[PDB]
Amino acid sequence: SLQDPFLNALRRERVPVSIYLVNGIKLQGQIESFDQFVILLKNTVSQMVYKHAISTVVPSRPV
Amino acid sequence: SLQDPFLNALRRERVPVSIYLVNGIKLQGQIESFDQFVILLKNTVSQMVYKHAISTVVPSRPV
Amino acid sequence: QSLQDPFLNALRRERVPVSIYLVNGIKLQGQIESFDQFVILLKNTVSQMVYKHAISTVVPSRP
Amino acid sequence: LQDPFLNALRRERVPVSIYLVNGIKLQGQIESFDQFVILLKNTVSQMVYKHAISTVVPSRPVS
Amino acid sequence: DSLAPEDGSHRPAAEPTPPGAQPTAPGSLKAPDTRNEKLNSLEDVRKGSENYALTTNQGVRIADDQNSLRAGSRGPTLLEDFILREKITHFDHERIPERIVHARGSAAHGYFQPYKSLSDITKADFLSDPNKITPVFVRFSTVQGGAGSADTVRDIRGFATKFYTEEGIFDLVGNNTPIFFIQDAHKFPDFVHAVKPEPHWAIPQGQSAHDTFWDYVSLQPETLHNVMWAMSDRGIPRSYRTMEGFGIHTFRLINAEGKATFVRFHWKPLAGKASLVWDEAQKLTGRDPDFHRRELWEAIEAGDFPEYELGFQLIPEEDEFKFDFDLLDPTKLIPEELVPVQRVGKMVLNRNPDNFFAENEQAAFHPGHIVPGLDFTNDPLLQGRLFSYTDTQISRLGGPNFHEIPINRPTCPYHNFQRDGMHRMGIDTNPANYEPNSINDNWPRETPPGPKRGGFESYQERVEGNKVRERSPSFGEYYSHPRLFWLSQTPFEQRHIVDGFSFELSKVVRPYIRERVVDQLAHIDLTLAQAVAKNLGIELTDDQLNITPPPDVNGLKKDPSLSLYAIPDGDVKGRVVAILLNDEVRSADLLAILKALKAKGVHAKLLYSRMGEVTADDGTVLPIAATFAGAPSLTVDAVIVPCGNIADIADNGDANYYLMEAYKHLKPIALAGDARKFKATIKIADQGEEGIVEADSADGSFMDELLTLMAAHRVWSRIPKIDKIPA
Amino acid sequence: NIADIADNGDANYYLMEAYKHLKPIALAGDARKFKATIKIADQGEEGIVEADSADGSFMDELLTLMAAHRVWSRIPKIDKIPA
Amino acid sequence: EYYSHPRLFWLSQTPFEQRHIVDGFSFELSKVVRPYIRERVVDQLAHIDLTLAQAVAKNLGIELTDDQLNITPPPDVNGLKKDP
Ligand code: HEM
Repeated sequence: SLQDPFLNALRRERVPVSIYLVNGIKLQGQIESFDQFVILLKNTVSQMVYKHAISTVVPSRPV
Repeated sequence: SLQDPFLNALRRERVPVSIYLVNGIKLQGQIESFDQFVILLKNTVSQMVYKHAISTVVPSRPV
Repeated sequence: QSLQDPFLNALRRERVPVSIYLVNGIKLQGQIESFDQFVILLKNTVSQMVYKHAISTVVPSRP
Repeated sequence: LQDPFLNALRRERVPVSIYLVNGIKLQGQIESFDQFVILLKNTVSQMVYKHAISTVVPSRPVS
Repeated sequence: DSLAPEDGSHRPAAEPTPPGAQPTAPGSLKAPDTRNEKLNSLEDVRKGSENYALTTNQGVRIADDQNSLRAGSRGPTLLEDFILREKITHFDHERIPERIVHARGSAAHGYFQPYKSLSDITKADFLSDPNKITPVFVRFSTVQGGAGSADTVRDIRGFATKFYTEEGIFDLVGNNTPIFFIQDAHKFPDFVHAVKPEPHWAIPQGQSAHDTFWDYVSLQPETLHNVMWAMSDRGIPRSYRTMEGFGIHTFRLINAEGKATFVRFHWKPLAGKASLVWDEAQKLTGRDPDFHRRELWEAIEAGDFPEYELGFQLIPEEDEFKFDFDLLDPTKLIPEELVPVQRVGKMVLNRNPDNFFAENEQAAFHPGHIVPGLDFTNDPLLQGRLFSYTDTQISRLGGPNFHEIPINRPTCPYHNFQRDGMHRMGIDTNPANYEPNSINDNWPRETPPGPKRGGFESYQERVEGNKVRERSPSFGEYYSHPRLFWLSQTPFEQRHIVDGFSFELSKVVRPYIRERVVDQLAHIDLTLAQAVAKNLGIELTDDQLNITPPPDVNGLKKDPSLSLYAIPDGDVKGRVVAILLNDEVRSADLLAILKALKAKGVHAKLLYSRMGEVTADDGTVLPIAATFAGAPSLTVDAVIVPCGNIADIADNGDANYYLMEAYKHLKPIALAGDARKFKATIKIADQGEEGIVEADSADGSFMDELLTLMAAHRVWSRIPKIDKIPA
Repeated sequence: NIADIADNGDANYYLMEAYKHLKPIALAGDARKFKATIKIADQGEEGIVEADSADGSFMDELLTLMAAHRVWSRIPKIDKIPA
Repeated sequence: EYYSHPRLFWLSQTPFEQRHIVDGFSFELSKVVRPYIRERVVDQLAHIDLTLAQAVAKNLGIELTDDQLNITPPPDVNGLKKDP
């Protein structure tokens, strides 16, 4: 699986990212956690993001 | 896995959340309980939110 | 621990009017006639069948 | 079929147009893939989910 | 030997930089890379200046721009001095009429894009494709005050967006509340005169706290709903970035099959909701009356683009009558509990203008500039507005040709048979100026209506009734909306509303007006009327005490969308913190402070008793951005006071009061090491207190507690404790 | 009833601001307890008119301060007050 | 001639009036963002009166140089040392 090696990278590197939703909203922050169903996105608070609602992940710099 | 502790604390702590859905609507209130598939959000009435329709769950403050 | 079945049963049993917001944002009104694992029968003036994968939220018109 | 087709685009390193479910058209080259995601390159490498992809269009024919 | 400094410190960096960092600058020089089709279309009318000769408007180079031409070094000025006459003349005629209303206003460029095609519900080309980027120009504003009035007044805010679409300009001309003051446009001027300064003496400026406004209110309870919002913290926003925006009227969406859907438009602030408090707002009008215009400008230079999400309330045609108020009544809101707001797309405001007069002042917004895919309803306030916004341009912007003024120019084609205004720019080559015409083969041609790229055609609404001048009976309800509003508010929000009314009412000189307004409040909620009446020294009577409250609105006992702070969505990116310096700042404190803040996008300004520099304990040189008095707590979200030579500032009137004011206005305060001795002035206990972050030094813990207080915006729990402090 | 206003933030600050802006201040009877906020001595101070009650003397001292417009002599003392 | 009138003005003022003038300049000057401007205005003040320039320059955190400290004050105005 390629999801997780990539997500892990972004997490331990505390790289800022842009999560693009299917509904077309853009989210921002740092990846705090993730599993088969959600991603926790850190900013002021943590927020739970459903991967089924995610269309694209874009890092603020290649890793 | 992650959903459960996250949701569980929001409820147990009675902290106001926002729930952004895939249809571009944003629901708000306190998390009353959940499920394999749904969430109950308390307001004037409780309402049933299908997880497949949620895109992000956003706490109003740290837990 | 299923919640969606008690919740939907209660609604139908009491013949209480509901709002069903679909994944594209559209409001449906009626009473639940009966249901499935996969669909709801919404009795309005005509009995119509609603796919659950297309439902966002279900809203009782009273407690 | 999915893997014969993707690998061909990856190996030939051909420009592709990826249309998403919201209607957005992404562009670039496919660097790698997964059971769940694709990595698309142009300026930055970004991770697209297959559940969010509607159609992949080659800029030119492959076997 | 030229007059610019040798080191080049006259000229700002072409780089996103924080408030205070650099001199501010025209968008095209501060952010030359930011573009869009509108901004590039403006290129033909931009003018640079470097490496050019100073000339008369006719092209003549000027040799001496320091003198009139006179007969002798000490003689009279001669009438043959055309250089002087032109230079003075142009100056002489610089000014054009201010807006009748919303004269005071601040703008920027930007863009919008839809989240998904909307062709199901509307054929509006700009909403047809999420890849379609639409340039916008947005002007936020107050309502009452002149073009040179204050920013942070207790008024309604305007929020106007011009969309430069591919099938014409669409103007979304809204406010920061979801209702209006009045029901029929015929009383527009009456209300506006009532709130505008009084005619005999031109007093007060950007205030509603005078006799005539309340006189009107008291005699027209239709106004009460919006007056409620005005009196709330809604009427004194933190930032144009931190308010909601509303189209107010119900409009129509019209799709390719001709199906009408009713709609009301919303802007939802990605920055979240945040507002000042009165004393802070009022005194800030004095300390920096350009506060909003400034904050907007800087936020943009700083990379903190204001973003808003365009959302629709949609209501099907057959639902027109399901609500127990009238969708066409503009003094009624559609509760989001009954119709939720669906996010549709997003707008980003990512570049300041180059010239404020050129681009802001002259822009013309008008709600009747709509496109195919949209249409009007019979809202009798909207109906009115249609007439006025075209008319008023004729004298504000000098003629019918105002659409030729650069900022107002469409970015799609525009062709017709309209000829000849004042100040006509376009030179028509059409052999014909009329249609039908055979001599140019009838060009340009009518275009039949269609799915996309069609002619405009109005929705063919059935009209049935007689020609009357009569308010719809369905509009005859005044109180249940105010009530709804009020019961949706948090307790501290309600204190503010109370104090809002009490303050305003207290500057109404004729006391019978005070009584009549109280009487109105009695019909909305008795708690509210009691609190206000106490503060004005009025006893509600038995009659008044018994007044039956109005009905729930469609069975609603509250709607959380109507509160600012119900569900805090306060966001720290873009906010600013004051750091109080002493001559001997403990550097590792400060390192950690700025490092933490920077990570969450929070700006700092370092302040002292004077300007220039101070040095850290480790000899890092710390430049001062302004003095304590120069940049009062008013202008910041929190105050941090690091350790060091506290003795330096400990007895300084200004540093102490900085803290006292900050505390009274419920702001977060953070004191490290010996700075904790300042607790004494804020009459805080030694035990601690919620809202005052304190520690031996600034660390991970210290900063996080502070930033978390900031995510709550204000320390509401402090309210009970502030009446004892004298600030 | 000085007790009524004695602990009122606004009444105190009214005096503190007035003092910082060098204005004449006149306190009769128990109102003299407000000297505490303006960090004035018990001895008195030029520019603060004070007495058991308002009489011929009390008013005249005040009006005379007013003919001087402001209490310039106060300047050195105002930087300590935080208003 | 630019300085002797400012000088006349300034020396006619009472000491507290002069504090105000000083604080006037210091306040305004402190909201000039480009500091080289602050310096240039201070330089002008040096030609009017050195007390004045010192007080203002202190408040802006500027050290007058030796050059600046030695600047000759402008003439009396028609032999006037003040005008009440
Ligand atoms: C529905 C409530 C209303 C909203 C949301 C509203 C919004 C505004 C806003 C935001 C501005 C400032 C425009 C700018 O920045 O250029 C404005 C200006 C103006 N409004 Fe109002 N307005 C309302 C009611 C009215 C009514 C009832 C009239 C007259 C019947 C009116 C006539 C004008 C005119 C003539 C101007 C400015 C002159 C011009 O821009 O050409 N508006 N409107």
